[PDB]
Amino acid sequence: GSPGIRLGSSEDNFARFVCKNNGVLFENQLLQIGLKSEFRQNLGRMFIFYGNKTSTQFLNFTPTLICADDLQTNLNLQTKPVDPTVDGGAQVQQVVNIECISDFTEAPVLNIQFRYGGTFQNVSVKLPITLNKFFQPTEMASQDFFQRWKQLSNPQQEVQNIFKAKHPMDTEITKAKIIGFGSALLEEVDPNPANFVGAGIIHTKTTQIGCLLRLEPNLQAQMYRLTLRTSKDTVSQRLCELLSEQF
Amino acid sequence: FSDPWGG
Repeated sequence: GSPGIRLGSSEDNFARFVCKNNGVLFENQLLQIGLKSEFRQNLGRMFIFYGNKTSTQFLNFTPTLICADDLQTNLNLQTKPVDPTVDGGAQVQQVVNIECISDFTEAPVLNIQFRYGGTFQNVSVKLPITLNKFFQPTEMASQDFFQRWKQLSNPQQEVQNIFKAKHPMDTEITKAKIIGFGSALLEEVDPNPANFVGAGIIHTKTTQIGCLLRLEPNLQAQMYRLTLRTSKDTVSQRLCELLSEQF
Repeated sequence: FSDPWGG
């Protein structure tokens, strides 16, 4: 179940890239790995930056993308060559072209292997390409939201999670996290003004999944009740799981 | 544009 201290692992900062696209994903004493990405419809483009923190250059810098078989059927990644020599204090760029074929839950693994000071260096970090990155936000009037909310048919399409807040509850931050996640934040739809409501469409090559979400805070309990209602059970499950970790 | 190193 993914045990052990999450420090010096392949995912120490993964969660920091679910609601935003840029920042430092990884950093040891030799290498800094930064990111930027953009997505549109079921496609994306991610730039990975490799910074050499030393006064010595790296040789045979080889970054490779690894996807389990299951992930390869749902997510198509293509990349261009990367300068294999990185000067000390210098940075090199890698471009990853992304095509989402169908919804996916696993994450690609980025493996970095290079030479430094006459030694072999290897690093593996989970790449933050996640399902919500293919969101198309959909603004809509209150009445339209409720009509759609009430069109869910198979209970497997609704997924609910009542969890403990990992972060101080804060209205603006919460709004910011929902917007960053990808869906539209619909103001004043829930009659309870303390709740948040979102809506968007997840885009993939083979199917477009309509998505609705309700987030309910409980200050006393320091918990939230998050509900995902979408047109595909696996999408509800992955979005709920991803979103729950952000609060 | 946003800084790849700012996050």
